[PDB]
Amino acid sequence: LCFTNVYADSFVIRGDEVRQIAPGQTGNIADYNYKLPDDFTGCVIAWN
Amino acid sequence: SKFGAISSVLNDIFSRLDPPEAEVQIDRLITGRLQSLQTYVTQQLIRAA
Repeated sequence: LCFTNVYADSFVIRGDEVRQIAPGQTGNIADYNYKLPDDFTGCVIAWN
Repeated sequence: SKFGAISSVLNDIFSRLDPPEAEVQIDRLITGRLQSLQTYVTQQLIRAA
């Protein structure tokens, strides 16, 4: 594929808290620290 | 009519589902109601003829 632009965001969160990193989710991370668009297109990559 | 959705009340499904999951059920409801309106329009056209 081809993309007009790519943005790489990074941060450190709890292991069980990665569930909150997804479109339209609710919670501490999903609301007050990092929120993704509901129609977000991209990839989320996490590891311990 | 539920049209296969968990509930026919949109606020209910909005409250009890996340947007990713609520979208599919809202699409089902939208399709059902649009089809009902299409059928009503077709029947009205036949009656008008």
